[PDB]
Amino acid sequence: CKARCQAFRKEVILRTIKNHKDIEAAKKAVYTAKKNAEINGDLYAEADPKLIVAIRIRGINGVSPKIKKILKLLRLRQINNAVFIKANASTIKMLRLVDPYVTYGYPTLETVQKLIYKRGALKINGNRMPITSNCMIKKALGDKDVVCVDDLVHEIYTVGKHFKEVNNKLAPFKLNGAKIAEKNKKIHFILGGGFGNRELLINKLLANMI
Amino acid sequence: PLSNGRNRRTRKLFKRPFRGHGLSNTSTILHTYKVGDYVTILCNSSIQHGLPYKAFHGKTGRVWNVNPHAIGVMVNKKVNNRIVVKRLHISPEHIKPSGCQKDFLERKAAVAAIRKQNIQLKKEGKPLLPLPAKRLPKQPRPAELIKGADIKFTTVAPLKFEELY
Amino acid sequence: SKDKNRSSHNQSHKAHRNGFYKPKKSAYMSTKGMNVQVLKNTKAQRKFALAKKLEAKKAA
Amino acid sequence: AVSNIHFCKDWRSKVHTWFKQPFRKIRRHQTRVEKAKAVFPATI
Amino acid sequence: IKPKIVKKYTGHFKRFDSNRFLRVKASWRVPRGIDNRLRRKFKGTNLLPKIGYGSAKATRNMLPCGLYKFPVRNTTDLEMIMMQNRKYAAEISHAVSAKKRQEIIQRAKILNIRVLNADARIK
Amino acid sequence: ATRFRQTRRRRGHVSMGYGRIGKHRKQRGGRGNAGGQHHRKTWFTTFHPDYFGKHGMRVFHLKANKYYCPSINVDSLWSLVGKDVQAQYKNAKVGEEVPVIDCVKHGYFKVLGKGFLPKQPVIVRARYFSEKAQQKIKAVGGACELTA
Amino acid sequence: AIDLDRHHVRKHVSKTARGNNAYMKLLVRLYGFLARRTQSKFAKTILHRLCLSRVNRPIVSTSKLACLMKKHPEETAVCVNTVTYDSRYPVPKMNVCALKFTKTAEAAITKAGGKCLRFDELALKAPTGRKTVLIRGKRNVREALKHFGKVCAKKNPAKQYKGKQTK
RNA sequence: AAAAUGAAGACAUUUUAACGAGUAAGGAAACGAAAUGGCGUAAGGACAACAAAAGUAGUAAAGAUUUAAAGUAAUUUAGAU
RNA sequence: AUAAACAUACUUUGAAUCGGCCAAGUCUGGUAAGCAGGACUGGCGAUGCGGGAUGAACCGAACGUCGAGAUAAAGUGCCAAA
RNA sequence: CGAGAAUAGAAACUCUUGAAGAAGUAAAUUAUCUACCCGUCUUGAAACACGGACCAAGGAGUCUAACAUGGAUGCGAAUGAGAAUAGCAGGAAAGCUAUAACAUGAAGAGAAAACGAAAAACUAUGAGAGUGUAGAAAUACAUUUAGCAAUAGUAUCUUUCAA
Repeated sequence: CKARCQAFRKEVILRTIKNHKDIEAAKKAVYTAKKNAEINGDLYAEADPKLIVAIRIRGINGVSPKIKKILKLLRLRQINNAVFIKANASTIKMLRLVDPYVTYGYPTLETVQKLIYKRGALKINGNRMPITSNCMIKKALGDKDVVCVDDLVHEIYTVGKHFKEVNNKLAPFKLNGAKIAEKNKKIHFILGGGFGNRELLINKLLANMI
Repeated sequence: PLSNGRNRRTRKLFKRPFRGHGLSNTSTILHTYKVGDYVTILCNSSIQHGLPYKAFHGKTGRVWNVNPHAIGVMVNKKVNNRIVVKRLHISPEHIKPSGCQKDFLERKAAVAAIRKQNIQLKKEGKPLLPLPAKRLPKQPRPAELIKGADIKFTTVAPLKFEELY
Repeated sequence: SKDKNRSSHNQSHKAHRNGFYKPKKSAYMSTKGMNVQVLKNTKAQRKFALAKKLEAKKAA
Repeated sequence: AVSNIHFCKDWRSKVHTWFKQPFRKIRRHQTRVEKAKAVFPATI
Repeated sequence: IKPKIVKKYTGHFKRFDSNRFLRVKASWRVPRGIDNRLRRKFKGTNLLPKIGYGSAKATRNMLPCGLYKFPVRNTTDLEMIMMQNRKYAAEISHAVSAKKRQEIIQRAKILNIRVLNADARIK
Repeated sequence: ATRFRQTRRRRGHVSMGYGRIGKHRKQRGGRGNAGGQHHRKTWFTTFHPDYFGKHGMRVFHLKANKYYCPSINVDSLWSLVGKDVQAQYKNAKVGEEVPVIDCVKHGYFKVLGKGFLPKQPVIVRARYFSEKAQQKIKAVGGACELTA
Repeated sequence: AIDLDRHHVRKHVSKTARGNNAYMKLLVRLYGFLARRTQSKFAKTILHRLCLSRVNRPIVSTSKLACLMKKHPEETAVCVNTVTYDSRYPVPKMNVCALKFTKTAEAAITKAGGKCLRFDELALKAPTGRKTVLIRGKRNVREALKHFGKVCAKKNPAKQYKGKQTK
């Protein structure tokens, strides 16, 4: 009857063990290679980031026709809507044409977790259903070998082979409000503004926005 | 305010290329266009008979029908809010073989070369080859070491102003 | 009482409400005006295949 | 469809309502009934 | 048992410009004028009846007593709600005389039905 | 049903469904088919191109009773007499009785050839016959009479 | 606010038997419960076609059923529409199931040995649909379709509603 | 919108999700899971104490002045004079 | 690469409208205009709300009825919440 | 130390006010905040633009004739025959019956004489229906069969100088 629930939990525990290995083992090799390069006098070139988290900053009134379409393809159709974007030569260029309406950086694992645990949602049968179990995630994403929520958080973080399928399934998060800028949101973050690339300083803004 | 002439505003659109006057080549009248080829229309002002409309200059079309002295070419023309199908008949002097599928037709050959090996490896039992990797935009570069034996440094600072007069 | 002679203001955002109506794939397959020699070979074979097809149908 | 309607002339004075039709049927039927009575080969 | 009847607006939606003129009655008619101060929803005067004001479905058309209204004209109408005396309350119509009212009022006591007009047309 | 019209739902609207910028003035381009060649030319061109002109000769007193000639195709000849009578004579041949489908009685003069007749001999009696109608009747094994 | 491509309006697909035909309101109830429970695409197809207007339920003459069921001996043709009679060509033996059989089409089918089922008897006999040949008659034969468009056009003209000074 | 249930319950059913500004203009009536929902005036055909006296009315009709209740609203109901 | 099943393709019938005006890291005639005439885009028209004391267009931001919170433009001597 | 798992465990409370009027609602006044004249032409009116002193009653997309699209209905190669007109019971501006001229349609083109349709069709995609395997629940996969509607192109046929 319900003896398969007991066995299912063990598989989720097994997957959480293995999922945390890839994240921790890849973190150790980055730090180990940083120590060996300092001792030998060599230089180290840190790898480029693979994930970009973009937040819509402005409203919907007064958007140029082409920029309006790029935001729709990024699923930033509302103010204070954060999504996870793959970084390559295309989306980086797309995220640059619409800069006055987005602020984006790179998320740490402590930020991917909070967004998905607190503001997570899935599109099942066309309804944006908030995440409340793993049997809901397994039913929607069973064929993508994503049966739990630490399989969903891991795939987003490391940008796996099934990232696009996972990414579109997650609905764009609806976030709170928080102080975006020092001067205002009409100038680049370089000049102490609101939009533009914030790199690892986006985690500070997402902490007050979740 | 302009006029309604057929070839209006053609001081620089129909002007021949610099030091390109006179006769065209001999491969212009010798290339073989078969039905289904992608060719580019390029109006040639040296040959007036049959000059295509100036709005089709540079558009890319599909050869649909090859007539003894003219090559049928169909292109998409834009109207108020709909796209229509235009069916011209351009002499070979006014069109050029488009190489839009230059990249694509070399990917097909690479895949066909691999698939030819997979029908031999499978027959003889060897493990078949994997298909070529797909094209992706410029991916984020990984982390790579830099030796400290062939390195050199140049300090970078804002430059002191030097007057230009 | 003069007036504004012409203005393209808003005439391009209007055309993108109902987007550019592309032509259907049946519009690219018309065989009107094709080579008269090619259209006589295609007709001369379609008649030949049809005659042998209908005869086989009648036989059974 | 191009209209062909002949109402440009006066028509409200050229109407003929058929309200007497229910009573015409009775009036004629009460003539044949009162004609066969006189001599039957009259209505024959 | 009675659920709290919650009202989202306890006032009346009076017609615009009915506090100045007498030919304009106090029954609501939405203004269609181009320069109207109210149909544009100017600040200070932006009161129009919008479907969001509608009260809760569970407690809609419910009297403060907690019972819906059911009008009766004779003693035989009372039998239509003799099974639902906890949901419906009789209310004798305003045309029923002062003799037929004592038949309905007394019968409503036998079937134990609350009557909202128990002191109407008394001697 | 004047409670179903648009006037009963358009009460309270000042313009009454006819616009403020352009009101509902009396005439909107003449009375009837006025302006057929001046300002409604884009109508009698788009929707009635051959409206304006002359074509064909004039028949001063046309006699429409001499152009009257109803036609029945061969496939519908057997339905004049019925489907019971058709089956009854389905095995007849030359020498034995076969029904005469007198078309003129039913109001069909001409007999045209369209579709297929059942494989039974049949007699057809009608005023006018089509060239391919006679072949269809005769190929089945029948006869083609004439009347009047 | 949110920027959407277009706002949510009514979907232009019907889901009930129109009008007040208290017998068509039952088949939709009957076939709207067989499609939901069995989840068979035949019942969804039958339910969907029962909720179409009159102009979208064209008639199927008995000579169309004859030439469509020539190579289907033991099958039950299922056409959700009226079934008229083709008085020019014979009617072989076949089992049919339609919304309405014309008097001469009903007498002709049962005379040759066939059957004329209604749509209730078909659901009882083959609810999921096992030996049925779904049929629907032609839709472009309507005369109103000719006049659509502009007659002046160069590719496909219309047919010029007749009127004054026609020629 | 999608699922569930569905001969009569009732509030135009139950669950989930997204959405809701707007002049000109459109959304006729009926359509059980309803192809928008309703209020009001007058007239006509029916229904209105179902055990053979069957809607209300000289134990005070329609109307008028107010007071309270229901409905977001058009408006309805009731008390008193 | 990214987005797309209340997606996509439409068909029939029909209403309103074709007096427009403003902004500009733009242009033409003009000495110049809150002048006249244009190209790309956003708005006012059709539009309220918070801010510029007031303002059709500027900045924020577009609205079912509400309660609690972090916000945007912009401010924190008093009128005036800080 | 200890997740899973096996076995045992624990939640029914207190005070104040109200038929001497609790909670809620309504009316009048005060107090902080908020509030330019309605209808209309207009790019733009609160406008130094026009009508409006107040109240009551009346007051403006209606009727017939012709065509067309669509929603509901009957019948369907027929439909209508409440075309005149003729009968029936009942006394009737209502109801019923009239194998019936004719209207639209079943055949199309041609100015007109003169004519008047199958190769018992072809091709492509296409709606369904079974079977087995599996995730093992819905559902996905593999295979046999079917070709409706629709779109495009085809052969063949009637009429036209021309399709």
